[PDB]
Amino acid sequence: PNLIQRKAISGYAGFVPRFAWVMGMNYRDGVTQAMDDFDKNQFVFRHPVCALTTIYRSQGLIPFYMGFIPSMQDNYALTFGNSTRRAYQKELDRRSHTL
Amino acid sequence: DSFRSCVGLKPTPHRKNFKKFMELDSFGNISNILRYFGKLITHKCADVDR
Amino acid sequence: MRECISIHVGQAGVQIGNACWELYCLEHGIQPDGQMPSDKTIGGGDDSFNTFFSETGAGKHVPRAVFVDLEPTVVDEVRTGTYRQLFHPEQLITGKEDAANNYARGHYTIGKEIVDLVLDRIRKLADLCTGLQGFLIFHSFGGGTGSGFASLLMERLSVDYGKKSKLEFAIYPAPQVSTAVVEPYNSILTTHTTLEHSDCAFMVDNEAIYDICRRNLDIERPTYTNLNRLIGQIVSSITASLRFDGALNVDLTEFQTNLVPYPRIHFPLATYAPVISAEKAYHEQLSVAEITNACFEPANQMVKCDPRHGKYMACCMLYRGDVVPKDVNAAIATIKTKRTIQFVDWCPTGFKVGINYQPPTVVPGGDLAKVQRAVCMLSNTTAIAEAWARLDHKFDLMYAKRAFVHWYVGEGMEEGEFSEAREDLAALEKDYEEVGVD
Amino acid sequence: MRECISIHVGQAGVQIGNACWELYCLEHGIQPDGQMPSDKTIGGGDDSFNTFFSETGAGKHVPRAVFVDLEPTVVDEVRTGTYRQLFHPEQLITGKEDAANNYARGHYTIGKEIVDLVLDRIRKLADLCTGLQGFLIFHSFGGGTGSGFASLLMERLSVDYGKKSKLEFAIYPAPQVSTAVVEPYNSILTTHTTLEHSDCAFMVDNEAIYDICRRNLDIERPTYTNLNRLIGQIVSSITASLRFDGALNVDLTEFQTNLVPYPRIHFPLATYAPVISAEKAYHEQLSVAEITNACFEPANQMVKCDPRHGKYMACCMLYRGDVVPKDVNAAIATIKTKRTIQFVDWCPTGFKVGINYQPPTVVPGGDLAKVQRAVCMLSNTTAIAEAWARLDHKFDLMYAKRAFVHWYVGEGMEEGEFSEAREDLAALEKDYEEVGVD
Ligand SMILES: Nc1nc2c(ncn2[C@@H]2O[C@H](COP(=O)(O)OP(=O)(O)OP(=O)(O)O)[C@@H](O)[C@H]2O)c(=O)[nH]1
Ligand SMILES: Nc1nc2c(ncn2[C@@H]2O[C@H](COP(=O)(O)OP(=O)(O)OP(=O)(O)O)[C@@H](O)[C@H]2O)c(=O)[nH]1
Repeated sequence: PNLIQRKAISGYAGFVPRFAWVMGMNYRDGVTQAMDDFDKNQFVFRHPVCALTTIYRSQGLIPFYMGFIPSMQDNYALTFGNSTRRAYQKELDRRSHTL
Repeated sequence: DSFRSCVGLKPTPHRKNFKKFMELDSFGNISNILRYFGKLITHKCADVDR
Repeated sequence: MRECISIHVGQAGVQIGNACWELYCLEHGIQPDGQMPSDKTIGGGDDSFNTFFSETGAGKHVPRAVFVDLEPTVVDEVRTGTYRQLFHPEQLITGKEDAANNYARGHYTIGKEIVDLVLDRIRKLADLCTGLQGFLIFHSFGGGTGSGFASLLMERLSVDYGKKSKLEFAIYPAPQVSTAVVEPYNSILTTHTTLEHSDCAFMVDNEAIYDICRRNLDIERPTYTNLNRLIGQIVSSITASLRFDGALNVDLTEFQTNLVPYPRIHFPLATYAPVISAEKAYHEQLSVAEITNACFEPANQMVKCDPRHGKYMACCMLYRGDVVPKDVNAAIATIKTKRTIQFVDWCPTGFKVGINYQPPTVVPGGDLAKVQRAVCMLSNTTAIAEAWARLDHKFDLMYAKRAFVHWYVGEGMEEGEFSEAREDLAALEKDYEEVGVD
Repeated sequence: MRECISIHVGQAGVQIGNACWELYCLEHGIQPDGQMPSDKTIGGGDDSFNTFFSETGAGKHVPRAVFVDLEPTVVDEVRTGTYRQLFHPEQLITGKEDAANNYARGHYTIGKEIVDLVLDRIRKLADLCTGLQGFLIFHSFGGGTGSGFASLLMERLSVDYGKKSKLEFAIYPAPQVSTAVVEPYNSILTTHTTLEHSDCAFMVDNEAIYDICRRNLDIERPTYTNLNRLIGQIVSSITASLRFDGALNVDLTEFQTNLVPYPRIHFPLATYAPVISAEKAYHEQLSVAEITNACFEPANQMVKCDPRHGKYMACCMLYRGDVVPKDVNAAIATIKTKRTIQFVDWCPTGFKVGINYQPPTVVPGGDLAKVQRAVCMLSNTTAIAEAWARLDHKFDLMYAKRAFVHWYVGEGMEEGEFSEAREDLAALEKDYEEVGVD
C-alpha cells in the first residue's frame, strides 16, 4: 500500500513480482490480481509446521452440432432438439460417465 | 387499427401477444375453457328449459 | 349435413387411420376413454363433432370410419392397443389370409366373400347418415395387399352410387426405391382399372417426406410416427373447412368441379408449406408472403417432378389460422407476376383461395409447431408425365421377359388385360402431351 | 426501410463478428437471451432494431446475418458460446473441408456446392427486406479460405444485383510479417478478381493495431478480444448514422459517391482518435481540436504509410457525441492552414463532416473508458502505393522461381491468371502515380 497497492502507477519503470502466468489484460487489474497471488503463495509456504459445460444447457443444443457425445445413433426416432434435450438428462442416468 | 395509425406517418401491424396464447390454450386432454350454465330472464321467463 | 364416411382398406390404410384418428380426438377434446367429465358438448348429436362422430344414447363418440383388412395381425394389435374400446367392435373387419401382392389374389380369390359384409356395414352407416358428402378412401398402389380389394370395392360403390363423391389418397411408389419388383404389375393393373371411376386421386412419396424431415424438421432417423402424423395433418387441413366456419369456405364438390380440367386426368399434387420444428417456430418468423414462397419452392413437394419440366393449370390455397385477404391477394399477385412459374394460357387465373380462422393444433409428443398461419397446397401441373414414362419403361422390359407370370396364370390370370394396360397408359401419355400442347 | 445484410465468410471473420454483435446487443440493451425487459419496444419489427435486428412476432431480435465457414471447429465454438439462442440456426452455414490456403481450392473444388445454399439464404432475406441499402462483407486477404469462396460469392451477388452498394472491410496482409507464404499469391489473385466488382474496400493492419495498443492503451500484451473489440467499435461508429439521428446526416451511398475519385481506385484508410484508458480519460480531457490533431498524427493511422511521403485528396470526418459546429469548422480551417499537410489541387473542398449527438458506448470489463467526443476518420491519399510496390517486388521472385504453383496446377489451374494479375497490379500502381502527379 503506502500510496496504492491495487495499482502501481502507470509506466512503472520498476518491476513487479508475478510477471509470467496470469497476464495479457489491461494493467491495473493485473496489478491487483498479481499481488493477490503474491500474498497467496506467501501464506501457503508459510503454513507453519502443519505437522506440528455451457456447450449444453437446459434445453439441449442447436441443430447441426458435431462432436460425439455418447450414444445418439444407437437410439433414434425423435426430433433432434428433443434427442439432444433427452440426452441432456439420460447423460446423467445410463451414460452418466459425462462430467 | 385507428390507434395503429395514431402512431406515426407509416403504419405498423400490431397483433395479439402470443405468450398468453401458449400459456393459456387447450393442449392434450387438458382443456382451458371454463363453462357456466344458467337460465335466461325476461319479464316472465318462459323458455327456462334451455 | 356436413359429414363424410372413411374407408381404410389394407395394412397401410388402417394404421394411418389410427394415427389421424388419434389426431381427430384431440382437437375436439375426445379422451382415449371417449367420455368427457361433467362438462357438456353433447346435445342432439348435432354440433362440431357431428362431422365425424355421432355421439348416440350412450355418450360415446363413434368414428365415421371403416377398417377392412386381410391379415388379422394389425387389427389384433389395434384391438389390444389403446383405442380398441372406443373403436366400434365389429366395424373392424378382419380376415385370415393375405393378398400376397397379387392383384388377382385380392380380386378373384378373397375379396368376393367379404364385400358383402363390408357393403352391409357401409349401408347401415349410410342410413344413419343424412348429408353424406362422400368417402375418404385410403389404399395404396404398391399395397402388399390392398390394391385388388380396393379396386373391387371402389368399382361397385361407384356403379351403385353414381351421384355422391369419391376422393382417393394413396402413397405412390417411388421413382427408384423398391420394395417389390411386382409393384409395377399391380400399379398398372389398378391404374387401368381405376382411371375411369376415380374422381380425383392424390399421390405422395415416403422418400420425399423423409427428405423434408431431414432438411427442415431436422429428423435424421424418422419413422412414420413422424410421417404419418404429417399426412394426418394434411387431411385435417383439407377438412378444417368442413369442420369450422369463417369468412368464406370451400367444399369437396368444389374440388371435384374446379381442380380437374378434363375426364381421365384427375391427378394433382399435395404439399404443406410451414413444416417447421420447435425452435424454428419459437424464435423465427412466419407470414403469408414467405410461406407462399416456400410452398411454391420446387423441392417442397411430396413427389419428385420438376416444375420447370412441367407447367401449371390449377392451384388451391387452403389458408388456416390468422390470414387476411389483402396480403392473400398481394402475395398471389406477386407470385403471378414472377416469371419462373409458366402457366398455360387455358386459365388466365389459376388459383382457388379458401379461408378458415381456427388455427391448427399440436399433438403431445409430436414434431409440429405452434403455428398460427398454415396453408395447404393442392396444385395440378404437367410435370408428372415423366413419372408415367418412368413406370412404363420400368415395366416394358420386365414384361417382355415375363417374370413371375406363372404365378398369375396359376391363380387364373391371362394376358389380354396386361396388354391393354400399356395402351391405356399411352393414352394418358398422349393426353397429357396434347393438353400441354398450345 | 433502412437496413443492411451482414455476411461473414470465414476463419478471419468469426471472432470480429462475435465481438461486434456483442457490442450491438449491449448498446441497444438486448439481453443475450434475446428479448427486452418489461420496457415496451417489441413490435412489428419497426424500432431502432429495424435497421439491424429482425425482431419478429416471436419477440426475439434476430440478427440479419449469415456466417459461412469451411472448417466447423470455430463455428461449433460460436454455437457453444452464449448468444446461440439469439442467432438463427441455418444462418450458421458450416462445412466439412478447408480451402487449405489455396485460392483456387477455395474458389473451385469446394465453393460451388455451397453458393446455392448461401444464395438461398440471401434471397430469403431479400424477399422480406424493403430498403436493402447494402451488405457488410467480412473476410481477409491473408485468409486460408476468406479469399476464394468470398470472391465467388462476390461475383454472384454482383451479377444478380448491380443496384446496391458493396462495402468490404479487410485485415490487410502485414507488410513485413507473413504467417503464410501462399499469402502473396492468393492475395493478389483476390485483388485482381475483385477490382472490377468492389464498391468500397477498406483495410487495417494488425501490427499497427498492436502498436496503438502498447502506445496509448498501456497494454503491452493485448489480445484478439481487444483487437476485435476495436474493429467492432469502428464499424459501430460507421453505422451510428443509420442507427441514431443528428443535425446533419450522411449515408454509405454518400460515402461511395463522395470519397472515390475515379473508376478503379476505391481503397482508402480509417482511424479513430480517442483511444485511451480509464485513468487516462479520468484525469485527462479530450476536446475537438486535439482529437483532430491526434487523428491526423502520422503514427495514429493503422497502416504504415507516412502522409509526408504521400498527398491527401479526400477526408470524411464523423463526430459522435456532444459537439458544437463552431470549433469543428474552425479546427478544420486551421488544419487547412497547416503547412506540414499536403492537399492536391483537385480537392479545394475535401472535408465531408457528419455529426451524431449520441455518445459512443462502453463494453463492460473492457479497456476503453467513457467517451464524450469521438471521431471516425476516413481518408484517401496517394501514399498507399508503396504497399503494392512491396507486394509486387515480393511476388516477382516467387514467380521467377515458379514456387508452389504445383499445388494449384495439380488441383487444376493454368498460368493465365498468374500472369494477368501482375499487369493488373501494374496498371493499378501506374494509375496511382499518374493521378498523384499534376
Ligand atoms: N399406413 C401405414 N403404412 C405403413 C405402416 N408400416 C409400413 N407402412 C407403409 O405401407 C406401405 C406398403 O403397404 P403393403 O406392403 O402393400 O401392405 P398390404 O398389402 O396392405 O398388406 P401387408 O401384408 O400386411 O403388408 C409402404 O409404402 C410403407 O410406407 C403402417 O403402420 N401404416
Ligand atoms: N481476419 C482475421 N485475421 C486474423 C486474426 N488473427 C490472426 N489473423 C490473421 O488472419 C489469417 C487467417 O487466415 P486463414 O487461416 O487462411 O483463414 P481462412 O482462409 O478463412 O481459413 P483457415 O486457414 O482454415 O483458418 C491468419 O493468417 C492470421 O495471420 C483475426 O482475428 N481475424
